[PDB]
Amino acid sequence: SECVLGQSKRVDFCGKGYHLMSFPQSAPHGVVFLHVTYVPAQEKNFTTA
Amino acid sequence: SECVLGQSKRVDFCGKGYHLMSFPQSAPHGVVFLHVTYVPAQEKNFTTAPAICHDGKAHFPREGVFVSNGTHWFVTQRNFYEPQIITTDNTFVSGNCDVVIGIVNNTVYDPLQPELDS
Amino acid sequence: TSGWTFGAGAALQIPFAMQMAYRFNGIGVTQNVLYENQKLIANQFNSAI
Repeated sequence: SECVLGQSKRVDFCGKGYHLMSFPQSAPHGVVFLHVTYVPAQEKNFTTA
Repeated sequence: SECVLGQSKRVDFCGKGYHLMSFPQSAPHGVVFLHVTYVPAQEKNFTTAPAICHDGKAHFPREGVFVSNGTHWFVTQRNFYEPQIITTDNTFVSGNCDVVIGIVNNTVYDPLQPELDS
Repeated sequence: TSGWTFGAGAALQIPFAMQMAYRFNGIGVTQNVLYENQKLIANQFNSAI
């Protein structure tokens, strides 16, 4: 309901990272979710105020 | 806690559709929730573009989406058709528009121009 | 084809690039970056799959 039919703000619910979309996949007596998550990659120090 | 005491953002948790509010109702050995939700009703096909070219700069909607009736272009809300003229207030600029894919040429109206004339 | 719209009511068509832009705005990232890096983002998604 939340990961597939919408975008979830819950942390680590639809995978780890910033959830974007999820794709269900049927499995014998189970289900499989492919959570697509935005992940920051390259940091850089800056001075902030 | 999440449906009655607040507006839940979770999908299909406090009823199907965009949740607005809920009303509890006592039941024998149970509880009944009346989830009030917002549901889009009537659709209309529109031509849309990711951005717009005005002076070699890409324009994107601050909030909403670019839509186009048969002839003209407008920026409207994402969940309700309220077209408006493409203005500098409605859109924000970013680089040049030889990078975006599918951009469409159009004029971006300037609210300052009419008042500057007077 | 319809993003999250079909889960909350009638399904509304939308280009997948614009749907991903909607996701990017949802996670707090400006949508313009998606259009600026669409090729790279699609390549990353395909590689992840």
